[PDB]
Amino acid sequence: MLTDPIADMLTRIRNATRVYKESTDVPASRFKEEILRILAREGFIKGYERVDVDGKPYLRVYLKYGPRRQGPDPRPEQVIHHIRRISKPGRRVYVGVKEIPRVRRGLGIAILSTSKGVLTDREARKLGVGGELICEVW
Amino acid sequence: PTINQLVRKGREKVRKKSKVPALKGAPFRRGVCTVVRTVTPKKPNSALRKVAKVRLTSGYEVTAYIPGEGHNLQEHSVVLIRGGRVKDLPGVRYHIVRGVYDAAGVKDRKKSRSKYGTKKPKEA
RNA sequence: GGCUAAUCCCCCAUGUGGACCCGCCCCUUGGGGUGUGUCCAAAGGGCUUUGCCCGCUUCCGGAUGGGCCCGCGUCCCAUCAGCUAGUUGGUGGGGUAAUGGCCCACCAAGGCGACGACGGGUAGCCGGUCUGAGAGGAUGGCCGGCCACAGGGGCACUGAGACACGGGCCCCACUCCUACGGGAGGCAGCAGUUAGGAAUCUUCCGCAAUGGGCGCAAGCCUGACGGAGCGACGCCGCUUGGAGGAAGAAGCCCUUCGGGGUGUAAACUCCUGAACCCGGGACGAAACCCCCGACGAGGGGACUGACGGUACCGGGGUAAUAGCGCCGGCCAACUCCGUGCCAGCAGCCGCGGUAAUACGGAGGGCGCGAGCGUUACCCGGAUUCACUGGGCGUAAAGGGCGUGUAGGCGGCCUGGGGCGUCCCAUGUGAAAGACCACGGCUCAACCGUGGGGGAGCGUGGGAUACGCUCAGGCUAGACGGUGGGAGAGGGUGGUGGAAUUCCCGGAGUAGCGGUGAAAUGCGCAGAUACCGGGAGGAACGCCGAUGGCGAAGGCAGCCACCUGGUCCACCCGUGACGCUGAGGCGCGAAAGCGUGGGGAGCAAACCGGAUUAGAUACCCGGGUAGUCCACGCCCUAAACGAUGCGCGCUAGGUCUCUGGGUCUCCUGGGGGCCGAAGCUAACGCGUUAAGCGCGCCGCCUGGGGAGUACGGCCGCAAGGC
RNA sequence: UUCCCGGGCCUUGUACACACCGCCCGUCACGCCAUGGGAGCGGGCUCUACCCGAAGUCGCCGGGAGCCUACGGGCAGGCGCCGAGGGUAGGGCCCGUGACUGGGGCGAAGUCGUAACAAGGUAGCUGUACCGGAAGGUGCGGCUGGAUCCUUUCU
RNA sequence: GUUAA
RNA sequence: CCCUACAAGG
Ligand SMILES: NC[C@@H]1O[C@H](O[C@H]2[C@@H](O)[C@H](O[C@@H]3[C@@H](O)[C@H](N)C[C@H](N)[C@H]3O[C@H]3O[C@H](CO)[C@@H](O)[C@H](O)[C@H]3N)O[C@@H]2CO)[C@H](N)[C@@H](O)[C@@H]1O
Ligand SMILES: [K+]
Ligand SMILES: [K+]
Ligand SMILES: [K+]
Ligand SMILES: [K+]
Ligand SMILES: [K+]
Ligand SMILES: [K+]
Ligand SMILES: [K+]
Ligand SMILES: [K+]
Ligand SMILES: [K+]
Ligand SMILES: [K+]
Ligand SMILES: [K+]
Ligand SMILES: [K+]
Ligand SMILES: [K+]
Ligand SMILES: [K+]
Ligand SMILES: [K+]
Ligand SMILES: [K+]
Ligand SMILES: [K+]
Ligand SMILES: [K+]
Ligand SMILES: [K+]
Ligand SMILES: [K+]
Ligand SMILES: [K+]
Ligand SMILES: [K+]
Ligand SMILES: [K+]
Ligand SMILES: [Mg+2]
Ligand SMILES: [Mg+2]
Ligand SMILES: [Mg+2]
Ligand SMILES: [Mg+2]
Ligand SMILES: [Mg+2]
Ligand SMILES: [Mg+2]
Ligand SMILES: [Mg+2]
Ligand SMILES: [Mg+2]
Ligand SMILES: [Mg+2]
Ligand SMILES: [Mg+2]
Ligand SMILES: [Mg+2]
Ligand SMILES: [Mg+2]
Ligand SMILES: [Mg+2]
Ligand SMILES: [Mg+2]
Ligand SMILES: [Mg+2]
Ligand SMILES: [Mg+2]
Ligand SMILES: [Mg+2]
Ligand SMILES: [Mg+2]
Ligand SMILES: [Mg+2]
Ligand SMILES: [Mg+2]
Ligand SMILES: [Mg+2]
Ligand SMILES: [Mg+2]
Ligand SMILES: [Mg+2]
Ligand SMILES: [Mg+2]
Ligand SMILES: [Mg+2]
Ligand SMILES: [Mg+2]
Ligand SMILES: [Mg+2]
Ligand SMILES: [Mg+2]
Ligand SMILES: [Mg+2]
Ligand SMILES: [Mg+2]
Ligand SMILES: [Mg+2]
Ligand SMILES: [Mg+2]
Ligand SMILES: [Mg+2]
Ligand SMILES: [Mg+2]
Ligand SMILES: [Mg+2]
Ligand SMILES: [Mg+2]
Ligand SMILES: [Mg+2]
Ligand SMILES: [Mg+2]
Ligand SMILES: [Mg+2]
Ligand SMILES: [Mg+2]
Ligand SMILES: [Mg+2]
Ligand SMILES: [Mg+2]
Ligand SMILES: [Mg+2]
Ligand SMILES: [Mg+2]
Ligand SMILES: [Mg+2]
Ligand SMILES: [Mg+2]
Ligand SMILES: [Mg+2]
Ligand SMILES: [Mg+2]
Ligand SMILES: [Mg+2]
Ligand SMILES: [Mg+2]
Ligand SMILES: [Mg+2]
Ligand SMILES: [Mg+2]
Ligand SMILES: [Mg+2]
Ligand SMILES: [Mg+2]
Ligand SMILES: [Mg+2]
Ligand SMILES: [Mg+2]
Ligand SMILES: [Mg+2]
Ligand SMILES: [Mg+2]
Ligand SMILES: [Mg+2]
Ligand SMILES: [Mg+2]
Ligand SMILES: [Mg+2]
Ligand SMILES: [Mg+2]
Ligand SMILES: [Mg+2]
Ligand SMILES: [Mg+2]
Ligand SMILES: [Mg+2]
Ligand SMILES: [Mg+2]
Ligand SMILES: [Mg+2]
Ligand SMILES: [Mg+2]
Ligand SMILES: [Mg+2]
Ligand SMILES: [Mg+2]
Ligand SMILES: [Mg+2]
Ligand SMILES: [Mg+2]
Ligand SMILES: [Mg+2]
Ligand SMILES: [Mg+2]
Ligand SMILES: [Mg+2]
Ligand SMILES: [Mg+2]
Ligand SMILES: [Mg+2]
Ligand SMILES: [Mg+2]
Ligand SMILES: [Mg+2]
Ligand SMILES: [Mg+2]
Ligand SMILES: [Mg+2]
Ligand SMILES: [Mg+2]
Ligand SMILES: [Mg+2]
Ligand SMILES: [Mg+2]
Ligand SMILES: [Mg+2]
Ligand SMILES: [Mg+2]
Ligand SMILES: [Mg+2]
Ligand SMILES: [Mg+2]
Ligand SMILES: [Mg+2]
Ligand SMILES: [Mg+2]
Ligand SMILES: [Mg+2]
Ligand SMILES: [Mg+2]
Ligand SMILES: [Mg+2]
Ligand SMILES: [Mg+2]
Ligand SMILES: [Mg+2]
Ligand SMILES: [Mg+2]
Ligand SMILES: [Mg+2]
Ligand SMILES: [Mg+2]
Ligand SMILES: [Mg+2]
Ligand SMILES: [Mg+2]
Ligand SMILES: [Mg+2]
Ligand SMILES: [Mg+2]
Ligand SMILES: [Mg+2]
Ligand SMILES: [Mg+2]
Ligand SMILES: [Mg+2]
Ligand SMILES: [Mg+2]
Ligand SMILES: [Mg+2]
Ligand SMILES: [Mg+2]
Ligand SMILES: [Mg+2]
Ligand SMILES: [Mg+2]
Ligand SMILES: [Mg+2]
Ligand SMILES: [Mg+2]
Ligand SMILES: [Mg+2]
Ligand SMILES: [Mg+2]
Ligand SMILES: [Mg+2]
Ligand SMILES: [Mg+2]
Ligand SMILES: [Mg+2]
Ligand SMILES: [Mg+2]
Ligand SMILES: [Mg+2]
Ligand SMILES: [Mg+2]
Ligand SMILES: [Mg+2]
Ligand SMILES: [Mg+2]
Ligand SMILES: [Mg+2]
Ligand SMILES: [Mg+2]
Ligand SMILES: [Mg+2]
Repeated sequence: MLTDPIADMLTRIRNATRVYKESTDVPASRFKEEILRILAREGFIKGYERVDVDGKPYLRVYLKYGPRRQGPDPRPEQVIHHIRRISKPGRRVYVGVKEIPRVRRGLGIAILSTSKGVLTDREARKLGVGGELICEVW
Repeated sequence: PTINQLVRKGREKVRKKSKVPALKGAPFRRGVCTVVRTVTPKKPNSALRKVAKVRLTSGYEVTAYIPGEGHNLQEHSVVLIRGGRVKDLPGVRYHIVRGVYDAAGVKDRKKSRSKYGTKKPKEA
């Protein structure tokens, strides 16, 4: 049994992108799907989709990467350079709207789960609400 | 350590020990000379370093250095201690202030005079 | 003992009203109303004297001040773990303005504690202050708020208010006065003395201003306060001069003796004028009071300045204090002489041993300047207790292993609630300070006015993604079923062969043994070597592996019984039943301890032989404990992978043990090696992670002192934690 | 070409690096300093039991014992509970001293050997146990953090 | 035997 | 002061 299904997903993604996999599967859950929605919308991933692995519900996350590169080590730059869990079981992180961080001067994002739904730090600031600071990406 | 452990035990603010028990953490302390000895430095060095055993008003009896070339201290010279050890004399952690009490200021001193307690000589 | 006044005390009356008992109503803890009964008021004085002023009585309300209560927050030690009899609650009283074990009678047996009670140590707490990018750390002097105390301890009286710093009573210590019976006293008010200390001021002026007490007022009191004095203690403003001036006096320092430096610095010329000296001379002060008016509004009038003949103005007017630290690196600034591991320097690194940029002096230089250094202390740098923001294979650090208690943490779907969380509004957030703006002292320091702040907590309303809780569902985690498997896993009993030792018999004879070489030793009481028999103890050769099993310690001949773990298959049942785990409990190599037994071989100690300069050793000959068994202790370790447990994720190749399958090979569990990505100070690690992540536990925080001392707990002890 | 002396190349261990004529351990001697245990000896705190108990509030009495009285009652006075403090006995705790006594830190060039680092010359380390001027030696078990295929200390 | 280069 | 700046020796 996982202790942080969210952290699990951020890692499955982190580990996969690191070996340039085309896609990667993660145990399904609405909340998790909602986070995926934003990653897609934000262009961190090509997108995702429900799928059934051996009868159980998963979520194929289609990863993105830059172009092949020059010199030695032609591996492409990452779209998702950094994906880190903030709030965690036994150290949940909550923020009021005036406390929502600005990831890399805007170049990156923050994902909070508010009572108005899961939102990017901008979406949250816009709707004027705070919530649980789930993670950060860039 | 986990956050839970931090909640359970927290961190420990560690305090520092004084390098100078001149009690009241007074900047100086008065005392009387019990013994006026001479001492040999450690390893790298060699010389007859001048030290004094002082019985403090703080109830302590510590050895203090007698800086400078001069020096007129005897077994009853009343003097003021200040703290400042001597890298060469293990155990010597204080300096006797020259120019105060029975401690004469170094005579003929013409440079760092304010240390060594030496008044300004007339120039002409 | 006697006399006497009042705004002193008392009785009677009046009763607006109020208090109390009982009833009813409203309201909801003792709030408000109402009815009967009862109980309760008072002080006079002044005059500009037929009417005003000061004041008195009762009641309701306001205002200010305060008491008590509750939530939350508030240092270190667990080497303080159990604390409690007014203790916890009850009923009825006492007490108070008032609730309450606040106090008492009686009844009950409770209350508190690892979310740290109890005990010990330290300490007045805030607004703030200092530091810091922040988070935070440190702090609580001055000023403002609250508390507490008034030589130490207890106590009440008076009063609206005190259990009262300059009131009272008692005890104690101390001082002083005593005709010795007995008395007086309390600067932690201002100033001053003395003691202690490194260290902290005038026995000042004034009540003019602000503020306070009493008075109708005049006014009286006010060491509160407003000022002056002393101390570079701090901060800010100012001076010791400005311009000219030589290819450059002298002196002094270097030198290659040519010259270079101090340096336009001085001298000297001119200019301005800190000090000082005259003359003027404040603001802070207009009220109270008085007259008009109406003792109101409004309008007039008079008195009053400690600071101080000070500030500030105007006139005149002298060129007129500079010191201290430092100069090897860090760190800005170099030469000569003296000295010779001396004398001495030193924040850390270090410097001095006869050419020292480091000592001491000098010349020169750097820094800051009425200061400059030193010592002490706080924050910083120190992400060096790491929340922001660290770690544990070899650097300090994984607990010797397990079981599992509290606790922390928790898979997928739906619904309720709305505790956490988020949002709006609103109350609170004193002043000062901090920040910004503007303004007042010529500036500044200092000061004034204005602006802007927020966290936190209260209240009302709202949201429901996540965490929580309740309710229902699920099957991917977990557990179970059925069928199979491999294993030195554990416990008990039995049993087999090899070898050593010993005893017995045979045979046989001169040595054997041991070493580098020897000797001790053993042998003619016949040893060694050889054959046969017997007894006993201990350990299991080959198989055997780089192998297997176990949580670790650890486990190996063979057989039986009893018993733990684990792996695979089939997807059969349960339906989140999970992970971790402080403390507890159990296990725990060897050595060691107790009681009893055993004792072949080995062997601490020890007895000897050698070796050696010695030889309390290494080599050789003996040999006790012990090594073995039962039972009970001990609880350690290089108890090691020097790597806590679980889970998910991230190339492969190769060897191997064990299982399943359509059996080149595929799939699962385990054991190794090399390697993708990645990690690492490196070495290395690398699907058996030291990679990427989540959860929980343990632990580290420079070396020595020291795993010591003390305390506790444990053990028979050794000793362990 | 085994050995002695000097040397070249590869490799390995190392705690050496003015580099084996290196490094380095413990006892002991001399000097300075902090400190543990400690009979006895004094100072203080604290808890328990019993006893004595000022002031004062409160409660009872207040009587043909006192004062006032409008006879209701008041005052004085007496007694009691509580009670600051004190006494005796006992128990714990802390501080000073302390004969004698244990070890420790530190101080260029004193003494004895040579334990460790290279296979350090008997691989080392280790828990325990006994033993010895000292470092150590030996037993049993463990680990690798062990080199490789006569005898001899120092600097 | 100590301390240096 | 002889050794090398010393310790120790003469
Ligand atoms: N401070 C050292 C501690 O005590 C012991 O060491 C001490 C003694 O063993 C040692 O003594 C040495 C001696 O071993 C060596 N063979 C000769 C030397 N002269 C002595 O030296 C000692 O004494 C002289 C005066 O005589 C002092 O000048 C010197 O500083 C001092 N260390 O000196 C130490 C005294 O400071 C431990 N072995 C050591 O591990 C521990 O840390
Ligand atoms: K009535
Ligand atoms: K009132
Ligand atoms: K109140
Ligand atoms: K009661
Ligand atoms: K504080
Ligand atoms: K504070
Ligand atoms: K008027
Ligand atoms: K003038
Ligand atoms: K001049
Ligand atoms: K010379
Ligand atoms: K110099
Ligand atoms: K510091
Ligand atoms: K350990
Ligand atoms: K243990
Ligand atoms: K809901
Ligand atoms: K089985
Ligand atoms: K013989
Ligand atoms: K094996
Ligand atoms: K025995
Ligand atoms: K590397
Ligand atoms: K102990
Ligand atoms: K005991
Ligand atoms: K040969
Ligand atoms: Mg993550
Ligand atoms: Mg990331
Ligand atoms: Mg912290
Ligand atoms: Mg030296
Ligand atoms: Mg110092
Ligand atoms: Mg009379
Ligand atoms: Mg009368
Ligand atoms: Mg009256
Ligand atoms: Mg009435
Ligand atoms: Mg009426
Ligand atoms: Mg009511
Ligand atoms: Mg009523
Ligand atoms: Mg009525
Ligand atoms: Mg009446
Ligand atoms: Mg009551
Ligand atoms: Mg009452
Ligand atoms: Mg009580
Ligand atoms: Mg306490
Ligand atoms: Mg105090
Ligand atoms: Mg910081
Ligand atoms: Mg104050
Ligand atoms: Mg008091
Ligand atoms: Mg006093
Ligand atoms: Mg008193
Ligand atoms: Mg008192
Ligand atoms: Mg009083
Ligand atoms: Mg007084
Ligand atoms: Mg004095
Ligand atoms: Mg003053
Ligand atoms: Mg006044
Ligand atoms: Mg006044
Ligand atoms: Mg007076
Ligand atoms: Mg004043
Ligand atoms: Mg001063
Ligand atoms: Mg000039
Ligand atoms: Mg004048
Ligand atoms: Mg005026
Ligand atoms: Mg005026
Ligand atoms: Mg007046
Ligand atoms: Mg009139
Ligand atoms: Mg007027
Ligand atoms: Mg002139
Ligand atoms: Mg420089
Ligand atoms: Mg000299
Ligand atoms: Mg100097
Ligand atoms: Mg210097
Ligand atoms: Mg100044
Ligand atoms: Mg810090
Ligand atoms: Mg530190
Ligand atoms: Mg951290
Ligand atoms: Mg670290
Ligand atoms: Mg080590
Ligand atoms: Mg280590
Ligand atoms: Mg372990
Ligand atoms: Mg549990
Ligand atoms: Mg959940
Ligand atoms: Mg839960
Ligand atoms: Mg809520
Ligand atoms: Mg505010
Ligand atoms: Mg607010
Ligand atoms: Mg304010
Ligand atoms: Mg201005
Ligand atoms: Mg303001
Ligand atoms: Mg609210
Ligand atoms: Mg719910
Ligand atoms: Mg459910
Ligand atoms: Mg089912
Ligand atoms: Mg089965
Ligand atoms: Mg077995
Ligand atoms: Mg025979
Ligand atoms: Mg025969
Ligand atoms: Mg013989
Ligand atoms: Mg014969
Ligand atoms: Mg035989
Ligand atoms: Mg036998
Ligand atoms: Mg196994
Ligand atoms: Mg083992
Ligand atoms: Mg099924
Ligand atoms: Mg467990
Ligand atoms: Mg054991
Ligand atoms: Mg044993
Ligand atoms: Mg035994
Ligand atoms: Mg026995
Ligand atoms: Mg033997
Ligand atoms: Mg011999
Ligand atoms: Mg032997
Ligand atoms: Mg091992
Ligand atoms: Mg653990
Ligand atoms: Mg493999
Ligand atoms: Mg495998
Ligand atoms: Mg395999
Ligand atoms: Mg790589
Ligand atoms: Mg590898
Ligand atoms: Mg893992
Ligand atoms: Mg690692
Ligand atoms: Mg530890
Ligand atoms: Mg230690
Ligand atoms: Mg020990
Ligand atoms: Mg031990
Ligand atoms: Mg050779
Ligand atoms: Mg060659
Ligand atoms: Mg070699
Ligand atoms: Mg090397
Ligand atoms: Mg060397
Ligand atoms: Mg009594
Ligand atoms: Mg009484
Ligand atoms: Mg009475
Ligand atoms: Mg008493
Ligand atoms: Mg003692
Ligand atoms: Mg002894
Ligand atoms: Mg010395
Ligand atoms: Mg050895
Ligand atoms: Mg050796
Ligand atoms: Mg050797
Ligand atoms: Mg040997
Ligand atoms: Mg050896
Ligand atoms: Mg041993
Ligand atoms: Mg022996
Ligand atoms: Mg061994
Ligand atoms: Mg080794
Ligand atoms: Mg020898
Ligand atoms: Mg020697
Ligand atoms: Mg040698
Ligand atoms: Mg020697
Ligand atoms: Mg030297």
